[PDB]
Amino acid sequence: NVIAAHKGVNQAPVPLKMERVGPHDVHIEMTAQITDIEIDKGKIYKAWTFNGQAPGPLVVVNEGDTIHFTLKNMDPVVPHSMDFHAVHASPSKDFIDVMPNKSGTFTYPANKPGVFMYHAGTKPVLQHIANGMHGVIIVKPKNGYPTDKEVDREYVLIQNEWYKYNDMNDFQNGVPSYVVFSSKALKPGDPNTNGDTFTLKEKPLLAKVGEKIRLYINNVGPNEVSSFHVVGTVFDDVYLDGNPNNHLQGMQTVMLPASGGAVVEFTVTRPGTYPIVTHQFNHAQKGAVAMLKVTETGED
Amino acid sequence: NVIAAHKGVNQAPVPLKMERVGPHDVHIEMTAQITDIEIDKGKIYKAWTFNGQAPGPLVVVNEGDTIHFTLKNMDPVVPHSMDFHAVHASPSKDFIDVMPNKSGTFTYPANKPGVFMYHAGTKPVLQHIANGMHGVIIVKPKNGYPTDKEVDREYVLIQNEWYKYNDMNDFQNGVPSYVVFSSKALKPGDPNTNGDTFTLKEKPLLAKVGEKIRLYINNVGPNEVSSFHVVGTVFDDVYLDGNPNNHLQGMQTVMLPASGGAVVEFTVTRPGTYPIVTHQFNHAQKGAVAMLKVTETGED
Amino acid sequence: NVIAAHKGVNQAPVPLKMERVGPHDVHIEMTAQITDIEIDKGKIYKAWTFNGQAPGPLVVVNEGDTIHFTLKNMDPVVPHSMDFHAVHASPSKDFIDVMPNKSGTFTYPANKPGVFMYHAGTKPVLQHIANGMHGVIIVKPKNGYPTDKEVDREYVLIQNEWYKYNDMNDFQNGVPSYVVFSSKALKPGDPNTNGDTFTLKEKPLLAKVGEKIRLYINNVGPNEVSSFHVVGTVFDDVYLDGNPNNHLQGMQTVMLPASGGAVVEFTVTRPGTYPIVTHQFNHAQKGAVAMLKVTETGED
Ligand SMILES: O=N[O-]
Ligand SMILES: O=N[O-]
Ligand SMILES: O=N[O-]
Ligand SMILES: [Cu+2]
Ligand SMILES: [Cu+2]
Ligand SMILES: [Cu+2]
Ligand SMILES: [Cu+2]
Ligand SMILES: [Cu+2]
Ligand SMILES: [Cu+2]
Ligand SMILES: [Cu+2]
Ligand SMILES: [Cu+2]
Ligand SMILES: [Cu+2]
Repeated sequence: NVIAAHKGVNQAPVPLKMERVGPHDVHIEMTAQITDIEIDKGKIYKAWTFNGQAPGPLVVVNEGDTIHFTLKNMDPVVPHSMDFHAVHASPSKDFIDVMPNKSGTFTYPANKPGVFMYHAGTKPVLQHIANGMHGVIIVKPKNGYPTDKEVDREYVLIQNEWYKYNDMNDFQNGVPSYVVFSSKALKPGDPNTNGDTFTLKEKPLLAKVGEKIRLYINNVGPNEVSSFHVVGTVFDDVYLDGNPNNHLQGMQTVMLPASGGAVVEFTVTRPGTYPIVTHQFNHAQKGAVAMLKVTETGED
Repeated sequence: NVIAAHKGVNQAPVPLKMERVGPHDVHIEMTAQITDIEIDKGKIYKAWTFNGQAPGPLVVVNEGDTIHFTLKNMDPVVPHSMDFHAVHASPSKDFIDVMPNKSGTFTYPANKPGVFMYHAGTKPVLQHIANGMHGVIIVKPKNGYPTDKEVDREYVLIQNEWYKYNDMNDFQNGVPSYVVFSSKALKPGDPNTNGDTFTLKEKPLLAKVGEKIRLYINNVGPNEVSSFHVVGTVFDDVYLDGNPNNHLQGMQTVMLPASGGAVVEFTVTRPGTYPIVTHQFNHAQKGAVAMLKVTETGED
Repeated sequence: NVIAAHKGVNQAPVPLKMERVGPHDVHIEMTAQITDIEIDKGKIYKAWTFNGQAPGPLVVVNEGDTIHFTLKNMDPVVPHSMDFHAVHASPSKDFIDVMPNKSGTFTYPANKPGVFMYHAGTKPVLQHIANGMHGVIIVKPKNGYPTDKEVDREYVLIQNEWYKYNDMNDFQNGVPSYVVFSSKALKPGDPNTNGDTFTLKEKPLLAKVGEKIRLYINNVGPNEVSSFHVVGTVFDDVYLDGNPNNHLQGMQTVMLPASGGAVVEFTVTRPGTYPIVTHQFNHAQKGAVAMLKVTETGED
């Protein structure tokens, strides 16, 4: 199922290019590209990606920012596109395909705070998402979250599935072969990883005893819902889709639809390693367990 | 799997009969009947229906109305029944079977506002729902919704699945063959369609640039949950199950359980065509994409 | 898939041992043990259990209680452990394995009110949960629920799945063979049952006409989400995860993630039998229907 023009193609990852161009305007450039990713040990997936990552690179903007987004398509044969769930846009004008070896620029506002999925909008969308063209954009609320002052440390986690390679029958009728977490960096020194079964087990996220941790999370699917849970704690506060108004307290587990996001906050009271799972345990067994290592210093 | 007495049977659809009989009392009559529906192009399903539609015809009542419901059973051999999720009733007295060629009348109050599933209660209920005996009843809140004055246009959407014809093994162990949206008319001129893979793509719902749209939605299943999302917008306000108290804001995607409902509202800011999906993309690929065409005038 | 050391093993159920040892401290002792349970008529599952029940015995504590938990492992060969979702603990110190024929004691606080899953934490956790090592701990809120004074009668229900016996491939890739409810006693005279397809149909929970019923519910999975619904009523009030702050009203159906809990309350207005389902009807057909028998006296 590897089309002829993708055989042997492995386009090196490139950094996200993003810069502020006004008090409420930002530029973002990504590149659709075909990149080999090791999704499980010994298992390479020649992913359809933004910038050579799957999920793609994290985007963070402020509520009220207009995004002037450029997609460069490095794929030699397949068109690609971008749909940000954060934005108000005309899908048939603003989320349209960019042909191989071309670029397109689209402009649209991010009016709403939260933790939004982004993904390719090219038909069949299932094929583009399943092959790796998904990611998260965070829109920071102008008025913050009411618990901001309580948070000591924060990370981003994303859940996705992987199927048999570029197999539309499997994508629409089969169980996922792997379900995985990745983490995308918010600040210098944070890990930045791809959706695989092992990295966040072997290189756990780090925290310090007694801290309140915030996670910005999204389940990008393509197909499954997520029962998000941190072992050994309870979520003090949850904001559904990251909108400050959608405020729950004391949740053991947060139900995320496909493309669903949340801001979750919890306290780690003792040193140790804390697993992070989807509690749909078939998916956890197939890769969807990350680890948080809590030490007396917060360093390894 | 087409029982002998249903071979060749295709009972013409009939309109819903409903009339108000007091300030807080309504009469409703439906007919259980066997009707061929084209669920995908070239694919006829000899559905078990209310009134020859699947999902069945929309019912709208006011909070506090008592419903005097009559079911006429036109099926030559299978008993059928009605369960409205809106009502407080004794299931073993009020949701009981009506035999072939008979009628039954049942009375019960709709005390609670919202967007409720209805379906046959005859065992096996899975068989009756999967074969098409599902629908929505809307109960309008006595005090409205706090965002009523902001809404410019409204429609009803229903999600359902279709399986291999009358195949209980597939119904309980197989993936859906199709997942579909339909729209049921609230006002004269609104579309009224059945659950199929194509009608709401080829004949999109219509709206005008700048409008706030309300959708009354329910995922009737039988089996799947729904990750309901409108491309190119964000839900300004969501009322879970259509109860005004269950008020979320700024949701990208609304998680609906099987039988779950919602009132969702969103703004369309630019001309274009806006897909409406379940973001469980295996289901979207198998039919569950509707379209909203937004024009400068709101007409086609 | 019955390991040699479990052949012929059927360890008799034993009562939960629990006692208060201070105003905010309790002792609890359980025993990991291998016990034959009839999950469907004629179908024995040699379950991995706490105390010979699956789901395990109900635990009820007060918000702010510290639990001094002892696990005795009667399994001749497999290690087992305990993870309470109620507690703040170090998973790698406090949820660790107890070897065959050994005991371990762990201490941790239940700081948060609600209806929490508990289960074994031994890897693979999917295997331990699927084989029966799941249950519920209720933590009573110090300030109650705002609707406490309206409730006439209460019960606990738990949803779980059963798969092919000890079959890891089926656990992670197959549909459940059975999906079931059980009820765990809160007060003397309440039923106390295991997850099976039939007991709560043949011996329904009892209530009286006009009562407001509270159910403490949790869907322990391992793998499925639940669309929890009581036929013939609407939930007056719902508290997600049993936290009083997470308060919804007038819900027809409550979406529970895997491990998700709730307190749900509803009124039964007429005599009759009221089914209780997950509205994912493939699961209901495979066992997940319980009954509530409502009589003029509340007795049978
Ligand atoms: O609570 N994680 O199994
Ligand atoms: O956001 N619809 O893929
Ligand atoms: O509403 N139970 O089918
Ligand atoms: Cu610009
Ligand atoms: Cu793509
Ligand atoms: Cu999307
Ligand atoms: Cu009448
Ligand atoms: Cu029927
Ligand atoms: Cu129902
Ligand atoms: Cu002690
Ligand atoms: Cu165990
Ligand atoms: Cu758990």
